[PDB]
Amino acid sequence: AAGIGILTV
Amino acid sequence: GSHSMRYFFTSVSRPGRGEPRFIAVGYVDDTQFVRFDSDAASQRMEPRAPWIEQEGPEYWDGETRKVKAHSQTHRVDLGTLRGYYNQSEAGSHTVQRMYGCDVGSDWRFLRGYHQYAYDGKDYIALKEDLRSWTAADMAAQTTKHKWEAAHVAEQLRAYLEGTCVEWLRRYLENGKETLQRTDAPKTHMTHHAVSDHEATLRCWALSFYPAEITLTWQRDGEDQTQDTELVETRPAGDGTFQKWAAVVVPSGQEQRYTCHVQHEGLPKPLTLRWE
Amino acid sequence: MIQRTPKIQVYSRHPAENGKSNFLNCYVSGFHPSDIEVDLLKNGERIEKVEHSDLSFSKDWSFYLLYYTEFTPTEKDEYACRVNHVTLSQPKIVKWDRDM
Ligand code: NA
Repeated sequence: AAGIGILTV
Repeated sequence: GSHSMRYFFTSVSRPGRGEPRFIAVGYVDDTQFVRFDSDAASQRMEPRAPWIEQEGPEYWDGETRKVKAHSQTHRVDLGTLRGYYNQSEAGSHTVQRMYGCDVGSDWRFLRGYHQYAYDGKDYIALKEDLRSWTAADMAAQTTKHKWEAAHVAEQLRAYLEGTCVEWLRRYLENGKETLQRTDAPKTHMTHHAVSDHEATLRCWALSFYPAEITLTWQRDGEDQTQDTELVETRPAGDGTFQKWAAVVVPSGQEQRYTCHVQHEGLPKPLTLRWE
Repeated sequence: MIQRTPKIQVYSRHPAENGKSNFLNCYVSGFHPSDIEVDLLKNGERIEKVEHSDLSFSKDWSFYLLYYTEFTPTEKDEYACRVNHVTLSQPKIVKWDRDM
């Protein structure tokens, strides 16, 4: 399963 | 053997032709199992391996929400990165992100990774400790400051060391037939004259899994790496891989040349000979 | 900007035997950026029933794709893969050679 917590650069 | 789970995301801007193209794929080892394509009709994360199909509606809904969230973030990123590098709209640009976890033969965590590239070059990546960042240039320093202030690494670490490893184990168990197999290479060499005085010797490995393999030529025991043509390991389309290495040699000297094959499926490395 | 040339390989899934169904593959790897045109050709003509893998990339960020179709090899029929990409100044044709 994929991640969460992925923020913009 | 050892195992990995990795997710790969690519976003490509197409200015004046609408929204960026976004593609996500997920792999266990060298076996793909999910995809999402932003241009496709379904707008869903979709199965691409038989053993993931048994996952229930909550799984597919949840993975679809995640992948759409990643798509939206990368859409914003394409704009931000244009600003960071003072780029125009006259051209297309590419963001790539990959992350995941490695485990050893005992299925315990070895290492985790979370890397980002812009236009084919490293941009920012989590270091081995999963607590700090390597930023490749000055623009990526800006992103490092923002990600440090927002404590991004801690959330990623929790995933990579925990959640990632847990789902990898689940997939290894459910897909055991496919994923926990080793297919040893079927090997041979071919010989073809290119003239009356030289021949091509090509060493073949076929029908193997996983994709990791080493093929090398020796002349009297001496490696011939500068004289070897080694092609990229390639998929057969049936879940196995192929690869070849070739040398062009003076006719009559074939017996000096040996090909050497290493693969986790072999009980011992093989040496193939012309005598 | 970085540009990397596709490495193109054209080959069959199984050892080819005339009159036996098989798959013809064109694997393109090592390229950047991702925009690429790939066609399988039979006797110089574009094959219409061609599928491809989902866009993915390698540890060095370069992209790879597999294009494939079911086929039944014969003595006379010639197969190839035609690729265009920003790194190639014209489309590149690689012929299937079953005697490698
Ligand atoms: Na071109």
